[PDB]
Amino acid sequence: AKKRKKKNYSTPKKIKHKRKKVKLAVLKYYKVDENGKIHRLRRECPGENCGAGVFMAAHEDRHYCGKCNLTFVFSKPEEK
Amino acid sequence: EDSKEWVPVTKLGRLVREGKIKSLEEIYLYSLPIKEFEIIDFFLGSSLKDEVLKIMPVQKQTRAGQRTRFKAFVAIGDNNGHIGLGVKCSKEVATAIRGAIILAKLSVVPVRRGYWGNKIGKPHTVPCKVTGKCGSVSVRLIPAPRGTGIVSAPVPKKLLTMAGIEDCYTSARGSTGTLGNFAKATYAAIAKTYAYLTPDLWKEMPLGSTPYQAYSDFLSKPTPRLH
RNA sequence: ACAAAUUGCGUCUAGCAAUAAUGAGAUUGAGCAAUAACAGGUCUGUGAUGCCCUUAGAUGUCCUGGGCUGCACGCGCGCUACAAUGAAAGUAUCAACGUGUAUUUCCUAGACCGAGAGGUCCGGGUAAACCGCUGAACCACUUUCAUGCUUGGGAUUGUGAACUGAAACUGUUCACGAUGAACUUGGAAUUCCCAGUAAGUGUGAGUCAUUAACUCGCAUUGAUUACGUCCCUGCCCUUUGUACACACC
RNA sequence: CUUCCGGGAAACCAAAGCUUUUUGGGCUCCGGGGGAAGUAUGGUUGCAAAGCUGAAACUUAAAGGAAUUGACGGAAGGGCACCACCAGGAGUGGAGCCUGCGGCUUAAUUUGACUCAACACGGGAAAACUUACCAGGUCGAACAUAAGUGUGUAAGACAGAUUGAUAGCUCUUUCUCGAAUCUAUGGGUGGUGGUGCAUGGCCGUUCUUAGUUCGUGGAGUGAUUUGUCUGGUUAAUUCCGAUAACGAAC
Repeated sequence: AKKRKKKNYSTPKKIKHKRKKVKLAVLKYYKVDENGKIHRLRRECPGENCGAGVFMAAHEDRHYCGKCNLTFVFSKPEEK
Repeated sequence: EDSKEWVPVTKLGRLVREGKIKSLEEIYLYSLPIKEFEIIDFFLGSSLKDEVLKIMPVQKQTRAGQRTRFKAFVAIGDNNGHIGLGVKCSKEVATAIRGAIILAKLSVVPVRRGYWGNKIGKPHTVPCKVTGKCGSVSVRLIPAPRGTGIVSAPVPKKLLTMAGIEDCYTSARGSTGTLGNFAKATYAAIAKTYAYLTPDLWKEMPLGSTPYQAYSDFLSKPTPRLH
């Protein structure tokens, strides 16, 4: 609460949220098949630049890895 | 620590540093010019207390705009029979009172204390009645018997508690708020007590040694003899 | 001028004289500045600061804008004028103070291209050494003009061409061919200054992505007039007056 | 006139002295803070004007005396300088234009500064930046406490909304390095926010000046003077020289 002289209380209501957290639970969702095969929910990164520990996203027809949310876009883009 | 032994400047203070006079009233005996306070630091100084009475500021109107200088009073008195009065203006209050206590020491004069009505036991008050006027205040000192202390205003009671006058009656006319004229009025009344020919002082003296005669050799020598 | 410099001696001392010199009739301007002060100015120069105020919702802060430039008007510093001593064309051909790029785009030589604006290509230079012998301007010399708001004067508005940069719009500035207004020496009032001075006349530097139209310095051309006095606004503790405090507002 | 070697608050006074220290030659008239007020009213005198007598209610803290220091501020006498003239010279004030300040207006036209000593000033030649102002935005910053526990407390982009730009600043849906436990709470932090009339600093003018001071004396009760001047001369408180300390000091 400042003090001024001429123009007070424009007030754009200052609504800035921190994080809604209405989605995106940490992956307790998982399943293993007994003796001994494992199923990897959010199957990992095929990008060889990382160790495939990202739990790549399930989305619409564009998915991405976890070390970089914008990049590694699942389209797929072909290089030739 | 002295730390500086005083230089004999005049011929009088030459002799007290050389010890040829050992009695303070000898210069009072011939009414000498006592113009070094370093004289009376020899004879007295033991039992010589300074009291100030006022540090009355005073001002002058320069063109921008005022200027204050300080007429500090101080009053020294050996507690039996010598009194002084000091007044000087300077730019600091310290450099008044460090130098006012000089100017009181130079004018230290002897008091005559006389018996009031019955000569028994170390006379106390005043031999006669004395008025000292310094500008429209005039304090009129009067004897009193033993045991009635100094009745006055609180200021010249301090002029008499340090003078050795024990039991005195006073009465002061005029503008008794002007402290300069109320200290000096009593100072010119206390010092008077040895200037009034009471009939006790008729048989005279052998009338002189005049110590520039008595010690004409040490002032004839130019060699500054020590000690 | 490093002054016994002689000069009918001023209160024996500070009698101008210009006379003596022949680099020198001060080579001669600056800086420097006491005591006491002002409610001068600066909290917006500062991590100088009391206190006051504010702080996730900033007055702080970074961004995109805007503005600080806007206008019937008033006022000051200052620019080119109002022209024949001039405006043009030509020719001749004199400076000085300075400044110039290695953690920032400087000084620019040279060629070259372009009405220009500029642009290209290749150097110099950390500078008595290169820009640079910076070969500055006004002025000098023949002509065109024929005083006619003219060819004096360039505000004014279109247009394109440009530069610098992310970005140009009461505009960043700059080029051309148009556009030629006020303005003809300026009322009462009023500023500045005594020798290389006044004024005319350029240039450098300062700020500066580009922007002087201002401020500091520099040189050039070079006068008139006083060499006095206290009417004028003046100012300095001499005397005297007062009924004046915060002092004749 | 000279002086007290008398008095006085002093200016002064041969009386304004001998009014001494609680003083005494007789005698009379008069004063008691300032106003109100020589008014009001009564008596009395005058042709009248007026004269003599003469209050108070009320108001008020000063009013007054003498002297010092402030105006080489409208008074003499001096002595300077072109921010003084004079003898001029060039100027602006006229004209257009650049600015500066106002006023106007505007969302704001940020502001400090207003005689010399505010005004092409604040080095204040600003498209943004500056920037302080105006609109939109935007960022966050400390700790002990504390409550999720590490079943994600966070933090980031796509994507369509919001945009001025992708500000995942916010978000429809997505994965994610997760811990500084991202706290309401200490409260420090910044500030071109306020007061230069709370200050430091510097700077400005007072003042182009020639002017100040100190110890030691005599001058005065004292404020304060003297030194720091009569004259001559100087750019000069610079010097002779009267030389009332100087050897002084700026």
